[PDB]
Amino acid sequence: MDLKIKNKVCIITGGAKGIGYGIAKLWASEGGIPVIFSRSMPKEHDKELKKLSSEYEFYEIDLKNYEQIEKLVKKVAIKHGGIYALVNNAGTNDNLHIENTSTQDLIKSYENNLFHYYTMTKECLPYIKKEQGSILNIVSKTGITGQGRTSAYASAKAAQMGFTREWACAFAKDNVRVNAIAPAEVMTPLYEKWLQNFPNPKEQYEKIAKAIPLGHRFTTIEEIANTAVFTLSPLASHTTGQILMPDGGYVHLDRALNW
Amino acid sequence: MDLKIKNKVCIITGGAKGIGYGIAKLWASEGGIPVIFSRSMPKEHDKELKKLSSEYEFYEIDLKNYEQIEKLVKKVAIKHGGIYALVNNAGTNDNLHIENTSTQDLIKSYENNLFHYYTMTKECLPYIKKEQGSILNIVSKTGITGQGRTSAYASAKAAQMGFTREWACAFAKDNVRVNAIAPAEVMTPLYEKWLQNFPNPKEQYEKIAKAIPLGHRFTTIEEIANTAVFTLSPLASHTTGQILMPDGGYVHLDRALN
Amino acid sequence: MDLKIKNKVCIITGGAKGIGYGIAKLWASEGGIPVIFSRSMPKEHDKELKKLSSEYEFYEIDLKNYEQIEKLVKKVAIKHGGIYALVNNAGTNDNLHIENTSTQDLIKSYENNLFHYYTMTKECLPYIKKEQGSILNIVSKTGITGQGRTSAYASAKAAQMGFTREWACAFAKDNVRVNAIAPAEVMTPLYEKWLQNFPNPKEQYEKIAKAIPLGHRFTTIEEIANTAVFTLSPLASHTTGQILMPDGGYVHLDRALNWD
Amino acid sequence: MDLKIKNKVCIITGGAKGIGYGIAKLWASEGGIPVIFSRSMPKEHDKELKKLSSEYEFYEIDLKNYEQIEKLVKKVAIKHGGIYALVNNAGTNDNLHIENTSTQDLIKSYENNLFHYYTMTKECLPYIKKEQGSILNIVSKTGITGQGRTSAYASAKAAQMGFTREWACAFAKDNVRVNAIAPAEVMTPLYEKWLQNFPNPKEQYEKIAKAIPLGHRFTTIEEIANTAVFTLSPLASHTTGQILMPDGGYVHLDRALNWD
Ligand SMILES: NC(=O)c1ccc[n+]([C@@H]2O[C@H](COP(=O)([O-])OP(=O)(O)OC[C@H]3O[C@@H](n4cnc5c(N)ncnc54)[C@H](OP(=O)(O)O)[C@@H]3O)[C@@H](O)[C@H]2O)c1
Ligand SMILES: NC(=O)c1ccc[n+]([C@@H]2O[C@H](COP(=O)([O-])OP(=O)(O)OC[C@H]3O[C@@H](n4cnc5c(N)ncnc54)[C@H](OP(=O)(O)O)[C@@H]3O)[C@@H](O)[C@H]2O)c1
Ligand SMILES: NC(=O)c1ccc[n+]([C@@H]2O[C@H](COP(=O)([O-])OP(=O)(O)OC[C@H]3O[C@@H](n4cnc5c(N)ncnc54)[C@H](OP(=O)(O)O)[C@@H]3O)[C@@H](O)[C@H]2O)c1
Ligand SMILES: NC(=O)c1ccc[n+]([C@@H]2O[C@H](COP(=O)([O-])OP(=O)(O)OC[C@H]3O[C@@H](n4cnc5c(N)ncnc54)[C@H](OP(=O)(O)O)[C@@H]3O)[C@@H](O)[C@H]2O)c1
Ligand SMILES: [Mg+2]
Ligand SMILES: [Mg+2]
Ligand SMILES: [Mg+2]
Ligand SMILES: [Mg+2]
Repeated sequence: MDLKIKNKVCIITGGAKGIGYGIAKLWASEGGIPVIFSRSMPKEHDKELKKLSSEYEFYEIDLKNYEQIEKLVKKVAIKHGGIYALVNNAGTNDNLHIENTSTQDLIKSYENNLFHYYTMTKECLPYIKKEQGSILNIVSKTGITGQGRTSAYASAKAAQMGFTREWACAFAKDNVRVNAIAPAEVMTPLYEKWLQNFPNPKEQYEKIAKAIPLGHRFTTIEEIANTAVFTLSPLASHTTGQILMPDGGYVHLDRALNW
Repeated sequence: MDLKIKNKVCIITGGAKGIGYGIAKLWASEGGIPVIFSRSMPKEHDKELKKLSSEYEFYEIDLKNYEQIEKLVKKVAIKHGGIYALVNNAGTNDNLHIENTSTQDLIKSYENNLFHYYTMTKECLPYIKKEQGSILNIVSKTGITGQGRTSAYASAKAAQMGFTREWACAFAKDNVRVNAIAPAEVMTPLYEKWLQNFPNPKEQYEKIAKAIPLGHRFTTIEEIANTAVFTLSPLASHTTGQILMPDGGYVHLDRALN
Repeated sequence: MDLKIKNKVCIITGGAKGIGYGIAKLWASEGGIPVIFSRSMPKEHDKELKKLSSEYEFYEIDLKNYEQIEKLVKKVAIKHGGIYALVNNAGTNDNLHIENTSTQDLIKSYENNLFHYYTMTKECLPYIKKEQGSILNIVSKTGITGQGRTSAYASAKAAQMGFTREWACAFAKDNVRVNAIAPAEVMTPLYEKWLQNFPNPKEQYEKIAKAIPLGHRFTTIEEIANTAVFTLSPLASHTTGQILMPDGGYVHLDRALNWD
Repeated sequence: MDLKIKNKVCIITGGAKGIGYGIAKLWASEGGIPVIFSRSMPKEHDKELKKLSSEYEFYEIDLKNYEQIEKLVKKVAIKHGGIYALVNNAGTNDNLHIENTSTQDLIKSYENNLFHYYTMTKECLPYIKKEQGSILNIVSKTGITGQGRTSAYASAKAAQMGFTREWACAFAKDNVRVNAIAPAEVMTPLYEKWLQNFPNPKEQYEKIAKAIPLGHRFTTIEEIANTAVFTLSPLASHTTGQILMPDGGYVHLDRALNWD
């Protein structure tokens, strides 16, 4: 399947690790040019990405400092000539529960998780409308299902769903598609490092994984990436406003399902 | 139908006008005790709520100053002895489009529209858990459907839908119900006045209303209030995590309906 | 709260037991007139309903014989002068799994569970349109979430959700509201008797109920009926096309939700 | 992007024309072997699929005669050695409105549109379980949003959404994925001929198409096929229970959206 993204430029926030890095590698393997906005870039990931795409660039930035975004996006546009797509992906489930988290710390969380989805989109939109491209927001099942001990993250992810539908409305006229991916549980090195923090790592993974209908296993990075990159590409050219769930049946299948 | 809310205390933010005021009246006429947090209270609304409920109170506050909330919720709880329910309703569709609104102005909208939903709920939760009460977030169609030129309002309303599900999860163990109402188009005095600014106020109303399948007309305040007050009451004792749409079919029915 | 349904006629299929009966009692208790279409009517239920409404009627019918519905609906209309509302409620989870149920037996399931939602609505529509009334479909969580061993019941319940949206579209211009209620687990006498057949009825109840976030307990019949009758009443006069879930958080809340 | 479907066998019902034929061509173009169950096969299509896959086969069947399905599916499994995927696609919007369609004609519509989704899945399941493959139901926007003059089609497509969730629950343990595609308006040669019968076919097209936010234009067959074949493929190996909308924003975007 020819995704027709060769030499198309995609900025991926938090594209240095985990899900965002999976999306970047697949974008690169398919001939697109990925540009990573993230706090740091592991040297080995930088090497793999350069090997995949000679035009790849890393821009070091903490996106809580959203005033830096206009200057950085402008550089990207000058260096490469335009921007086709944006993946808003940088975020952290910081498990801030309402009963013990101040409103001030909620706002701090929105700085780390939410505001730059707006700012990145705002500054990329001039260029993405030119190329009739794509915006993709990585949200989370928690914005839909809740979880119970993570008010700051749940509302930020739901807000990003609202942004998805709002921007799909705003730029349908422009042939710019806006979609979101809501993963449930995706195995990343950070996740594995968080499980290994447990007295019984296997038991703890099993507690989570047994609630996932398709295989009692976490979604892989590659599985999120495949759906993300397909959705970004011209091959999804009538898909917009979609909250997509490659999630093993987590959100939609009977909660009592077991085997 | 006996709603079983005689003397139950409900705080209603933005409850001085429009939708929230309709909820306060109904809450009161069914025997509940409404407590209004809002920027100001029209004299005539203050007189009407006092006739409906001798224990009703108005607390003047701009909820962008969310640090005032802890003190005010503690006062309510000391005066009446507790709090059964909270309606987070204060908000403004401020039509802030992403392409011409700064990120600083996005955050100012969230001060006006979003953060106090969290803070109000935070400070009421100890009392509402005590009474195994109800929290109701008034959200908006736009958080689900989008609109096109109101990025700050759509994300905030969608965020409030996430709060609704998150809190329903957090407090199911406590027998606290958390739901939302997503109105589409609701006729208020202030909506009527915005329409009246138009050279042709009727044409502008009809332009909007024709999109509404059930009757080509706006939802009334009473219609939002009936569903809100029923949903808050003990008669909806197994309803939680719901986003309710008393919206004339706006969100769900074929867009091409005519 | 005044629901404004005094002397309004509502036909409730399967109104003789379970959820439908709880809906019939509340309708009558709030001043409405319930008309029950069901296979049989327990004597003690006929007595309670008669005490709640002097004009309540029972019509004995098995709704797989959908050709009988036109004549039955016509007699109701002549007797009472009209019909304000219809509750399509009669149905059975027959646990017909695709891998060992024939297509023929799927169709028989639809005769029992599905076709009469259409025929009842068809024959009631002329009267409900005259009174700008209300149609309510009792569906199921399984139509949305699936279950795994009940193909016939899940597709029938999902079909009824499509009927709900389609008829809400069709009759919005007539000011006829059409909605649905999707219960999850509702404690009925038949549910309790089903549980009492297990080696350990309490432990089987708790196995099912543990998955219900709000109170680890079944929804009650009253809880369903309250949301039903409110939604039918003129007080929900801008509510249509809705699939309502008074279900304890079953459909929408995080599947991993866990509290002791 | 390597879909990893080389030599995988997919049966596509109604795959002779329109959406199903676009899915068949792309399946073959990506190395899969398509098998079409349909009423008839245009010569020009049989030639194009034969050119694309030397193992492609057509089986003439009117899927209302669902008893024929077992023998046909068994023939496919012997000939090709197995079946990896099934696309349930055959169907017709017959615009049967409740107020002038009998229950008997509703049931006839289900024979044309619904029952064979069940029978095809039932008979294909042993083979698809063996290959841990995929089932894809083509449904319709109308099963979600209603339309207003087509009760039989809206309920059938909603029932297929129920089947999608129910089968996804039933076979997750077997690593069998079950999803659905809900198109809104898709331009097919048959849709174009239908538009051409109008006094002003361009005006009628634009009346329908102006409600589609993304581009004021119908979805293409290619657009449906691409999402279909990706979702069927092993590259969507954690996607199940999904109702997917490649529909230009038809279902989810603000009904009042208006530009130019
Ligand atoms: N993994 C899951 O199970 C799961 C489930 C649902 C949703 N998600 C979503 O997936 C997205 C990516 O998460 P992940 O699981 O891939 O986590 P991850 O492995 O920690 O990767 C996140 C990346 O984003 C970067 N980042 C985060 N916040 C940033 C900020 N304010 N400025 C700059 N860089 C930032 C991180 O940088 P450093 O680590 O170097 O600071 C890291 O490179 C998130 O939006 C999350 O909501 C993940
Ligand atoms: N009306 C509709 O068609 C519609 C549609 C969808 C959603 N909604 C939702 O309904 C809710 C109420 O809207 P409405 O139409 O009833 O508006 P409204 O008639 O203008 O009333 C809003 C009330 O909230 C108050 N308020 C707003 N922000 C506040 C703040 N930061 N602090 C204190 N008070 C504040 C206003 O006070 P002042 O005016 O005195 O400042 C006013 O009393 C909103 O959350 C909105 O999202 C309404
Ligand atoms: N209870 C739950 O947990 C639950 C959960 C989700 C959805 N629901 C839905 O709620 C509705 C009512 O179920 P329920 O739990 O109240 O069941 P129930 O206690 O068995 O009551 C059903 C009533 O409907 C009657 N009935 C069923 N099929 C009929 C037919 N073809 N013709 C005439 N009468 C018929 C039954 O009569 P006989 O018993 O005399 O045959 C019985 O009186 C059903 O549509 C079901 O799908 C229930
Ligand atoms: N096109 C749209 O705008 C649209 C929108 C939403 C959903 N859909 C869905 O997409 C699917 C395909 O429709 P389409 O638009 O591609 O229609 P189409 O162009 O008419 O193609 C339908 C194909 O299926 C065949 N077929 C239908 N019923 C059959 C039966 N009982 N037995 C055997 N073959 C049968 C037809 O055969 P003959 O024509 O030779 O009889 C034809 O080859 C349908 O399930 C429909 O619900 C389409
Ligand atoms: Mg920085
Ligand atoms: Mg103040
Ligand atoms: Mg009979
Ligand atoms: Mg045949």
